[PDB]
Formats: sequence, C-alpha cells, structure tokens
Amino acid sequence: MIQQIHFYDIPRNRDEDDRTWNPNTSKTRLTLTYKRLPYKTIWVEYPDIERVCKEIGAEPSAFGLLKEGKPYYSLPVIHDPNTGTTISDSIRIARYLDKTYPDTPAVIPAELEAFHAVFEDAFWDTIFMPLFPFLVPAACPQLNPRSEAYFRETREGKFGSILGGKMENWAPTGPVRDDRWKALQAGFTKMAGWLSADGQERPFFMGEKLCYTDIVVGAWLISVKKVFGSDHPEWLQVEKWDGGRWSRLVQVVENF
Amino acid sequence: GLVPRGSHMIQQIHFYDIPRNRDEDDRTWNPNTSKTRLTLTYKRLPYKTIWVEYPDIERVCKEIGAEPSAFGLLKEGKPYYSLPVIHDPNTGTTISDSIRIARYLDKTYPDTPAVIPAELEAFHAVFEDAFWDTIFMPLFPFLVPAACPQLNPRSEAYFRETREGKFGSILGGKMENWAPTGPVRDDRWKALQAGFTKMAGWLSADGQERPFFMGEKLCYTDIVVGAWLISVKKVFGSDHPEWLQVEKWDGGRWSRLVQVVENF
Ligand SMILES: N[C@@H](CCC(=O)N[C@@H](CS)C(=O)NCC(=O)O)C(=O)O
Ligand SMILES: N[C@@H](CCC(=O)N[C@@H](CS)C(=O)NCC(=O)O)C(=O)O
Repeated sequence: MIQQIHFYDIPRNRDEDDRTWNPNTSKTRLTLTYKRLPYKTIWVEYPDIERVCKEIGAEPSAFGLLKEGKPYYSLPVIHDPNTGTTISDSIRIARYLDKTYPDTPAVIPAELEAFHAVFEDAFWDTIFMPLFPFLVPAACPQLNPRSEAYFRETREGKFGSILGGKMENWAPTGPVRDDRWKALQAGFTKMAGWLSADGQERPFFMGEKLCYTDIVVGAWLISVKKVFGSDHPEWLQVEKWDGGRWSRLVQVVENF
Repeated sequence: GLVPRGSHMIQQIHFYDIPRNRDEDDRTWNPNTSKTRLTLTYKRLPYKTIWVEYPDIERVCKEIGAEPSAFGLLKEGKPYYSLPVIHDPNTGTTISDSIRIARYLDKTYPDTPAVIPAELEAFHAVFEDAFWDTIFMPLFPFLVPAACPQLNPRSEAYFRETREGKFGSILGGKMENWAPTGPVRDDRWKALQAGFTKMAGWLSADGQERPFFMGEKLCYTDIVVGAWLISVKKVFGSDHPEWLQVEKWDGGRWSRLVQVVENF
C-alpha cells in the first residue's frame, strides 16, 4: 500500500467522468492503470500548463517547440508523494514507474529503448502526421473557451501553413477529407504490417507480452475514440481497419 | 580391410553474390548481399560464393527455386527476383531475402548465435521502414553513382538503366547529376549526415551509449546497419576523404560498428 500518485491531465469541457481525452496524457494514465498504481487526476488547462509546471517544479519536455526561444512545458506530469519526485514527459514517467515499482510489470526495459525510439520516429510520419488534421480539429471545440483559444492559436501557428491555414481547411468534408482519410488508413495498414512481418498476427509488438510501445498506440487510439465518440461513423471504421486489430488493442487498454 | 565412413560435416552453404570489376578478393561490395554474408560469418557457417551479374539474377533464381523478394519494384506487373539468395545443400532448401535467410539460419542452426529472435520481428520491420527513409534515400545518390562504374559491363548497363529509370527523375536525371561536386553534393551530404545522427539518436535515447540496438548483445538490426556501412567503405575505398568523414560521424559510432562486423 502507498499514497495516490498525482497525475496532471488536460481536461476538455465535460463532466469529470468524461473529462480525459488527450493522446499524450493518456500514455501515462494508461501506464498507471496497467501497473495498477493508485492515482488522482489534477486537471490543468492548456494556457496554465507552463505556469503550473513552474510552480510544482517539473522540468520541460522539449525546447523551443512552440516559441523558438523558450522551453516547452507539457503534460503529462506526475508527482509521486511516496518519493517526493516530479517527472515530466510520458516516456520519462514510464521509466520512473518501472524503476520505482519493480513489482509492477515493466513497460520500458533497457532492451526496448532504442527500438521504441525508432518507433516514435516511424509513428510520427506514419500515424501522427496523417492523424493530426483529424484529431486536432475535432478536439478543439471540445475544450472550454480559454483552452480552445490557446489550443487553436498555438496549433494553427505551428501546423498552419503545412495543412492549409485555419483548422477548418485541414480536412473539410469533400475531396480534401477523402484523401486524408485514405492516407490515414494506409498508415495504420503499414503499422499492421510491422506487426505481421513474420507471417503471423501477434497481438503486441513484443509478441504476447505488452510493453510501452503498445501503450503509445493505444493512447492515440483511445484519444480518437474519446474525441470522436464511440459510435461516430469515422471511429466505427477504425474499429474494422486491418482485421479489427485496433479494436482489439482498445479493448485491451480499456480493461486495464 | 578398412573403408571410409561417410562424413557428416556441414557442407558449404551456396551464397549468391553480385561481383564488381575486381579480382576475387575485392569482388564483394553489395549492401544487400552483405547482410547475408555477414550473417553467415557471424554464425561462423561455411559457405562459398557464386557470382551472378545483375541481369542474370532472375534466371538463376528460377533455375534454383529461389522465390522473388517483392512485386513491382522495377516493372509494374513483374516479380522482383533479387540477391542475396542461399541454397543450403545440408537441407536442400533455397531461401531468398536477407531477412528470410536470417530466419532460416537461426532456425536450422540453433547452436549458432541467434540473430533474429521472434520478439524482434515487429520492431525490426519498423526499423527497415525508418531506415529506408532516414538512411537509404539520403545514401542512394552517393552509393549508387559510385558503385555503378565499378561493375562489370553487363551489370553496369543494367544497373545504370534501372536505377536511373526508377530514381533519377527525383534526383536530377542521370547519375552524374545526383550529387555533383559543389553545393548539390554538399546539401545531399548534410541530409545524409543528419540521417545518421537521427539513427545514432535512437541508440542514445536512454541517455546512454549502447553499442547495439538491444544493449550489449548484437542482433540482425545491427547487421543491417553494418552491411550498408561496409558497402560504402568497400565502394568508396578505405582512404577516401568522404569515407574518412563518416568515420568521425556521431562520435565514431559507425567506425566502431564497422570494426565489429569486420572481425566476425
Ligand atoms: N513528448 C511529450 C508530449 C507532451 C505534449 O506535447 N503535451 C501537450 C499536450 S498535446 C502539452 O501539454 N503541451 C503544452 C502546450 O501546448 O502549451 C510526452 O509524450 O509526454
Ligand atoms: N531487401 C531485400 C531485397 C534485396 C535487393 O533488392 N537486392 C538487389 C541488389 S542491390 C537485387 O538483387 N536486385 C536485382 C535487380 O535490381 O534486378 C533483401 O534484403 O534481400
């Protein structure tokens, strides 16, 4: 028995039972629940993140990734009162939870680190960029007004010219939305090919044992399902892609 | 009297390789066949090399029962027959594609050091796609224009035609225009540099400097990287100023990996 970990999450404008949504933060929430570690959520809205980080003393995760000159403060962040430690960046948190609690199933063993880093770069071009003009426009009006104004302005300032300016132009219903939906499906099919490269259909990257890179894929899937709604026609298609493999993974991480 | 018992020693595996225009001992060079050559020597299995020119590869593959490795890589409707191929007379089995060859050798010779265990298969296929983008495409306008004039005439014509016909249109036309000395070569060299630093960054993602992707143990993934570096060295020459530059990339990681695969 130990104290509840402090898990800093980003809310949308919904009641608390439905307030979690974010892809990156879900990596850590799913890491905590896989390890069955007790936690409480502490909600921080987008425009308050760096201030809230600076006050509890969590490091930034990257540098100049929004404004070239200043560090990038992000969620997830955990504070573990059992050790007094504050950790930011979902992968740094996972290692922390591996080392602090060896009883829990290890998620990122040393043997996985370089291959998972390969995956993060593969996943960026293959899944994240095809998915971005879908998830981001859809999550934006779900935020409360201050969060939406910060989310819209920062993400339009960064990905704006690469996609078509304002978020309504990213995937507008028509030939635009059709082509991007195609390239998103291709990316998931490419990713299923990695999983079946030996001629079999393993459930997880390592085989039957699950690790952090399965959590990562699940976190983004859980985000799309939470943001679109589990009966949205575009989520219902994702459920069927590649033999329903993505549906099986979501089932796995939901039942952690 | 006394009469021989039949020996049961491991017979030389037949390794099908692509020559260049040099004598026997400097005849290997190719990065894909090097994957399998290195897999054989890492496992310390006996093998002999059979030389096949590029335009003869398909005929040889069909003659010996080697399946194609892909579909439509050169002509839209046509199977792509490629080297490396081994034929193992110890089992009568012919295998194509460096990766399938690695699986066959792991399985058939289980007392040799394992190179592609099952728990690596999906991560390694991720790597081949990430490696294609960040290493292979930047490297292509350097390695192919240097290798091409080193081939025997029959392979030279076939290699120039097919590679220019497939890639030249997005690299400036004919091979002489892919990376000519001057700013074009220099900007492509920077892209290749950054590709390798991206790859070194994978290996240092935990803040440490593991020698191989897994840690202290090498696997098939390190062999793939070494085969491509060994090919660059063999084609450019060990004293080429550009090869000497690669030896100083990323704190010398690739030089150390080349050293590793050279002493298999
Ligand atoms: N690489 C980080 C990504 C964290 C991240 O980018 N989080 C975003 C949420 S989508 C954030 O909080 N950014 C702060 C901001 O936008 O101001 C991780 O995996 O933890
Ligand atoms: N990636 C596969 C394919 C290797 C491959 O494409 N080999 C080339 C040599 S560079 C080949 O034999 N191609 C024959 C041709 O171009 O006709 C493998 O590792 O075996």
